[PDB]
Parts: sequence; structure tokens; C-alpha cells
Amino acid sequence: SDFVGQTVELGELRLRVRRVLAEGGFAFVYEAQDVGSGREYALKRLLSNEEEKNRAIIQEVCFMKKLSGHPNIVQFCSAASIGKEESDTGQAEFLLLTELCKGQLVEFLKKMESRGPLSCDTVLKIFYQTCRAVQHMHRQKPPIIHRDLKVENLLLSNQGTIKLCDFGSATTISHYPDTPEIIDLYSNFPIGEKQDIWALGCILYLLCFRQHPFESIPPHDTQYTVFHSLIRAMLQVNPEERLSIAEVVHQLQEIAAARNVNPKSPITELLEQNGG
Amino acid sequence: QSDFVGQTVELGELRLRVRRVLAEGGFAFVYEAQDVGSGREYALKRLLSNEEEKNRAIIQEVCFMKKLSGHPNIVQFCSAASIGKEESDTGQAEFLLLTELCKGQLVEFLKKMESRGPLSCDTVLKIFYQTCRAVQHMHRQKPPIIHRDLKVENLLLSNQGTIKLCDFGSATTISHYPLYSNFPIGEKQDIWALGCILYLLCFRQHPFYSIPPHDTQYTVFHSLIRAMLQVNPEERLSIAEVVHQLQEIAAARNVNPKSPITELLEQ
Repeated sequence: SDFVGQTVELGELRLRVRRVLAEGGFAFVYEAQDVGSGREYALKRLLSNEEEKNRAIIQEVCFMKKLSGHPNIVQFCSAASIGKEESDTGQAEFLLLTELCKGQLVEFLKKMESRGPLSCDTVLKIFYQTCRAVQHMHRQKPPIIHRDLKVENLLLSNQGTIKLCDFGSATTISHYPDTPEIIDLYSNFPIGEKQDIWALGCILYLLCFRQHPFESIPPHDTQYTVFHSLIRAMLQVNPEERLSIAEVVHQLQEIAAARNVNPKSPITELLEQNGG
Repeated sequence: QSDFVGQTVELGELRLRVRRVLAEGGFAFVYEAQDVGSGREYALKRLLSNEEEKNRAIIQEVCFMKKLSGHPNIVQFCSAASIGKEESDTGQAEFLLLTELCKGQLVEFLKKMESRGPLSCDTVLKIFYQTCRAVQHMHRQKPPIIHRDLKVENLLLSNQGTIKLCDFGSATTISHYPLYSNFPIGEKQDIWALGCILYLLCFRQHPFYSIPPHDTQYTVFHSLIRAMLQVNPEERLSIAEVVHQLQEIAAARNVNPKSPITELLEQ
């Protein structure tokens, strides 16, 4: 692989591939710059030799496009595909172009470790903005379930706000039509939301206490008390007793209003630091 | 455990007497049901769930059944309904899927025919064509619906003596589909599974291969078997090509391959 250095055409864009930003399973992510305009992007390149992988990749692209437009989701810019024979890999090649963020949230959190625990207001804004993204997913008809919510996948935008970008594990119901009860487009069964709520509860716990919860709230904590009932309500062992994302977001708004915080605003205490 | 036989279940205007069990398994049981007000008979599938992942898979199955209904080789969807965990007698979410009642499972009828010797090429042709036509309807959707569990044991025979597909519990597709229609997304594995069915109908064993060296009866099918069972998925025929070849075979045998499979229907 030396995709770095190449130029890639996507519609009217001519993108110089500047460097690698991230790698792993299906895919690598690069920094790219459009020659005509100077605009900068993240370019994800996913390779497939197999029809099951084709389906998963195309599904990811559809979710990115569907969810784009929310302020806490990365913006979808464009996508393209190269057939196996016409590609330089001898594989199907998929190119997904999105907004370039400042970097991964955890890189900015590392910088704070030497200084001290995060303020409750910083936690509040990170977690609110994350939960707002998840809300936008769960409110779709039918709901889109993320299934892989983790702190290490969250991005910080250039404006200092959280962005979700990893829809490779997401799922929903296809061909949803937009005494027992006849099934209506007005259905009220959970279809995966509750596991996203649990995963978010783990994020909250980790943001406050800086340890992973499964290996209870630390008995001597008095700094993050404001979040204790939410943590307990999201980490209920029985999925059906967990809050919905609407209730989670409502509670975080109440908390923000009571703390004089606009929870949508830039997380400036991270944005003073370096992570990408 | 079927306390359910003998109950009456209301689904809108239907009042369905649950007459007996037809089929069972992990997810679900299937019952014969009869509407009191009309005398109409149905298959009633009852799917129980204690978890959200299963709720999703169930509702997905219902959505596929409803989307595919209307094709002559797909069981007809009639209605669906749910009972919440608390209001249900199981202490679980209960889903009820009501469809057309078929005559029975295809393999039951094939068993009866064993006594009479190998199936004629015409019978194989009609069974296989009608199966492939159902799969074609799936693969032609935009985006394609992939079945993923095609097997001879799951095929039904209708009351008119035609093949019906009914098991969409393993199916998948792409949601929120908008540059992409050239990529296979699972069709080739359905093709392989269908090739196994054709082989099994002719030679009465599952290929897993090799076409039996001494066969001269089913020669007309040999290349289609080989073309569907290619080791490399991308070298396998599409379902459109498969159907085209079966139609040519039919026309050369003077057979309307959509018509009732009468030789099964007298069993």
C-alpha cells in the first residue's frame, strides 16, 4: 500500500491523498485535499473481495448518507466505487469522502490526564453531544441502531463539538412500511436501542471515573454526583428497565439548564489542546 | 409445549381457531388456523421473543413476507399482529404472522414419490423453475433481497400444486438505498444453494462434488448444475440466466414450467 501521494478523482473533485489518519479491519482513512478548491476531507477506502463485504460496505455508506446533516454526525460529502478489474488492488474498492475533523476525542482527553479529572461541564457537553447523535439515529422510522458505540470512535470537529462517524456495525429494519394488536408503522418494540443505551452508560462512566465499569459507582466520588442517577438508570441489567435515549437527552438538558450550560456549545477546554 | 392448539385468536375481523401444529423449531411454531366467520384456512406462525435482537429479526421477517407477497411462488401474506410481554400468556413478546395455508412441505410429497422411482425430468423442471422464479423476484428487488437459507426442506407445495417459498427469517438486503447496482451482495450464495437443490432433486443426495458418471436421465440439467455450483462465486450464473435457461429447456420439452405439478398433487 502507497495510496498516500496519489490523486483520486471523485466527480468534479481531484483529491491529493496527503497521509493516513486511521486504519484497522475493512478500511483505512486518509487526509485528502481537493486541488481545485483547497478544501480538506477525510477519505475512507474500503476494499472487498467478497459479496458479504460488498453488502456491509454499501450499507455503511447508505447509513452515513442518511444520517449526514445532524450537527453531531460527520458530514457525508461523496462516495464512489472502483470495480475489481479496473482497480489497482484486484478488489472492489469503495471510497467514502466526509468532513475532516480535528481528531479523535480520546487523543484530546489524554492531554488532560496530567492536569486532572474532567470538569462536570466538559463531561456534560461531550456526553450530551454524543447522545444527541444517537437520538437522531434512534428517532428514524424505523430506528437505526448503532451497535458499536465506544469512546475511541468519537471525533472532535474543528468547531470543538462531538461527531459520530462509525456506522459499519449499524442496523435497522428494511421494507418497513414507512386480543393481539395488528402490526402498524406505529410499533413499540425495542429492536436494539437498549444495547446502545448500555454502551452510552459505559461511556459516561468512563468519562467521569476514567476506568472501565465492567472487569458500581466509586463509593467515595463526590465530583460527578450530578451524573450518578443517569449512570445507574442507563446501566440497568435488565434492558427493558433502561431509559430511552429521549429520556437520557431530556435529563441531560435539565442538568445543563440547572448548571447554566448550553450543552451544544464548543467544548473549549479540549479545543485548547492537540490530538490530530 | 403447545397449549396454543384449541385456542381462538382474534386478528382484526378474523377469529381464528388454532386447529393443530404443522411445524416447529427454535424461533417459532406454525399452526393450521381456520377463520370462524368465513371458513377460510391459514397458516399461523407464532414467534416468541424475550430480547430486542430477536424482536428485530422477527419484525424484519414480517416485513420481507409482506414485501414479497403477491408473487405466484411466494406464500401469500395475510396479516400480522403482536402481543406485548405483560399482556401475553407466555411472559414474552408474541408475534403472530398469518399467511396462506399450503398443502404441505415439498419433501413430504417427494418421499411418497420415491416408491415410483426417480422423478421425471419434467417434474424436476417444474419444481426447480418455480423455486428459481421466487428467488428471481427476490433478487430483482431494488435493492436485491438475498434469501440465505435456500433448502429443499423449506419449500412448500400449494393447494394448486405449485412451489411456494415461505422462510424469510434469514433474509437480508440493504436499507436506505439511494452507482452500486453492479456489485453482488449475496446473490451468488443463493445461486449455489439453488444448484444444490437441483442436484438433490435429480440425484436424491446433497452434492457435498460430482455429477454421477453413469447418469443419462438428467443430462439436460448437467451444465446448469455445473454452472451454478462453480467454486468461484463470480463465475456462477445470475438468477436471470438460470431462469432463461430453464425456460429454453421447458420450451424444448413442450412444458409450461409455471403449471401445476400434477404428479406430486395426486399424493
